[PDB]
Amino acid sequence: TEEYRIGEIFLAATEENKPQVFANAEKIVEQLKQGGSFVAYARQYSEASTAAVGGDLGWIRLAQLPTELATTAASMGPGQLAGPVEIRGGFSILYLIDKREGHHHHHH
Repeated sequence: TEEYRIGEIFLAATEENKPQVFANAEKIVEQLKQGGSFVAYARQYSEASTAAVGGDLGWIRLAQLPTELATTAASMGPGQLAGPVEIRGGFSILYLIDKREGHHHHHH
């Protein structure tokens, strides 16, 4: 019943350019782990339509994510960064902003 508030920075890459784009993504992860604003980096680097909103995907269920990201998100601890994670069209960096669960809504 878990729902996840996830932030994402997506960098597109053809198979030929993947190693290079992975390098670019890793440098971003390094800056984020050292304190950089996820929103700022997402607005500057994300190639997904959510870039403008700081990469915030809002509250989502894991089935909404591609397998690679869903399985990564399932093991993440709150407030942590993950990636870069390879997906068919490139690489994604994830940020677990919030998390909630429970079979009953009136319990929050």
